[PDB]
Amino acid sequence: MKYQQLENLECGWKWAYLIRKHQEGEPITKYIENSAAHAAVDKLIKLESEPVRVLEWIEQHMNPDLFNRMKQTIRARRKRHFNAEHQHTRKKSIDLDFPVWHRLSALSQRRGNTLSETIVQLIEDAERKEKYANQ
Amino acid sequence: MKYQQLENLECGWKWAYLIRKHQEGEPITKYIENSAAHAAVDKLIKLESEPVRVLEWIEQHMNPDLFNRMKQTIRARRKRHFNAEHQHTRKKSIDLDFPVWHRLSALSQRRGNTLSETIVQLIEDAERKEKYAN
Amino acid sequence: MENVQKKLRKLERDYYQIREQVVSAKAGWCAVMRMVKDNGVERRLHRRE
Amino acid sequence: AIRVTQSDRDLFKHLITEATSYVSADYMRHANERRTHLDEALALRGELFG
Amino acid sequence: TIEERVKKIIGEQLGVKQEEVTNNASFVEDLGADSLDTVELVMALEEEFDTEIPDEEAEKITTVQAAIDYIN
DNA sequence: CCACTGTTACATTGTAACGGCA
DNA sequence: TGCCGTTACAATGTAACAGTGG
Ligand SMILES: *P(=O)(O)OCC(C)(C)[C@@H](O)C(=O)NCCC(=O)NCCS
Repeated sequence: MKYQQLENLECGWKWAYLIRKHQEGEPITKYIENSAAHAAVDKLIKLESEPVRVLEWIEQHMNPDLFNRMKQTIRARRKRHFNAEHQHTRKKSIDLDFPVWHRLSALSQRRGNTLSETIVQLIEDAERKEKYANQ
Repeated sequence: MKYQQLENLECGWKWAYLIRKHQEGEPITKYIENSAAHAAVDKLIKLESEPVRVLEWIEQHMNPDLFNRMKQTIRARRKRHFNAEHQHTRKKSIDLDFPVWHRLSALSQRRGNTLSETIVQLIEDAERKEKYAN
Repeated sequence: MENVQKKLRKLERDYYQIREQVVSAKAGWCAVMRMVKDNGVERRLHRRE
Repeated sequence: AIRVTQSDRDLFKHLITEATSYVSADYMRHANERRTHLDEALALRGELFG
Repeated sequence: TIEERVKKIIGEQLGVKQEEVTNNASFVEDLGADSLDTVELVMALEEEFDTEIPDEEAEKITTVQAAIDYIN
C-alpha cells in the first residue's frame, strides 16, 4: 500500500458507485426476487448519509459479481485522487488515429516499455538532434 | 454535411441525452417553477419511442442555454457512430504522463501539427535516424 | 560535454516543475486569504497547534 | 423552551467544531507542504543557476 | 500587456488590491510582502514571461517600477 | 499460495475551441 | 452568421499485468 486509505471517503465512493450502477439499471443486489431487491436498494438509499453502514450493506446484499469491479474502481479512484494534488503526477488523455497508435504500440511492445516511455525516447532523440544542431 | 443524419437514431440520442441530464440534476426545462419543470420532464419521460414528438418537445420546453451543448454532443455522437464501423477510422485513447504530454504538446504547438501528425513525424524521424546509422 | 548540457536541461525541467508547483500553491493560498476576509482566519482556521 | 434552546446550542457547537476541525487540518497541511516545497526548490534553483 | 501582466502577477501573488499596486509601490513596505513572499513573487514573475533572472539582479528588484524595469 | 494495491492501456461520453462552407 | 466536422482534452469505469506482504 502506497496510498493512505481513508475510510469515510472510500465508503462514500462505494455508496456512490452502487447508486450509479443501480440507476443505470444493473442488478447490484444478489437477490432474484423483486421485493427483496427493491427493499435492499431502498435501504442502501437510506444509507446515503451513513457511508460506514455501506460496507455492511455490501456484505449483506451485494451481487457476488461486482466485488472485482468494486476493488478495481475504488482503487483507481484512490490513485487518481491522490495524484491530482500535483500536476507532475497527473495524467493527460489524448486520442490517436488507428494507424499512428498501431505503429506506436508496435514500437513500444518491441522495446518492452510503456507508451509514455516510448514517446519520451522519440522526443528525446528529436531533442538530441535539436541540441547537436544548437550546441 | 459529410455524414447523413437519421431521424429515428438522432432523436433517440437526444432523448437519452436529456434523460441523462435530468437524472444528473441538470435543469432540462426553462421553467423556474418546479411544478412546470416536473410536468415537462414527465412528458419527456412518457414521450419515449418518438422522434417526431421529442423534436417538438425540445422546440417547446428545452432550456435555452443547453441548446449549444446538446448540438455539439450530437455532432460528436454522429461522427463517432459513423467512424466506429471501420478499424482505420476509429480513435485510440491513451493516457500520457504530464511531463511527456507537456513536451509533446510543446512540439505540436511549435510545428502547427496535431498530436497524431506529431507522433507520425517523430516515428518517421526515428526510422530515418535508424537507417542513417544502419 | 553535450551530455552535461543534457543534464543541465533535465535539472532545468525539474526546477521548472518545482517552481510551477510552488507558484500555483502560493496563488491558491493568496486567493483563499482574500476570500476569507470575513475574519474567520485570524485564529479559527490558522490553528498553529 | 429549554429543549429548543439546548438543541440549537448543541447544533451550533457541533457544526462549528466539526467544520473547524475539517478545514483547519487541510489548511495547515497545505501551509507545511508549501514551505517544504519551497525549501526543496531553492536547492534546484541554485544548482541550475550554477 | 507587460505593464499590466506585472500587476496581474503581483496582486495575485501578494493578495493586495490592484489599486494599491502602483508603479512606485515597493513590495516590502507598501505591499507587505516579506522574504518568502518576495521570493514567490519573483518566481511567479519568471514563470509568467517564461524567462530567467540572475540572483543578484533579481534581488536588486524591490519595487513595482523596478519589477517592470527588469521585465521590460 | 493467496489476497490486496499500484499502474497502464484502453473505452465511453461530454465539451470547448477552430476552422470550413452555404 | 449558424451548422458541421474535427481536435484535445476531462472524468469515470475495467481488464490485465507487476509488485508487495501475510
Ligand atoms: P526570508 O527572510 O525568509 O529569506 C529567505 C531567503 C532569501 C534566505 C531565501 O529565499 C533564499 O534566498 N535562500 C537561498 C539563498 C542563496 O542565495 N543560496 C544559494 C543557493 S542555495
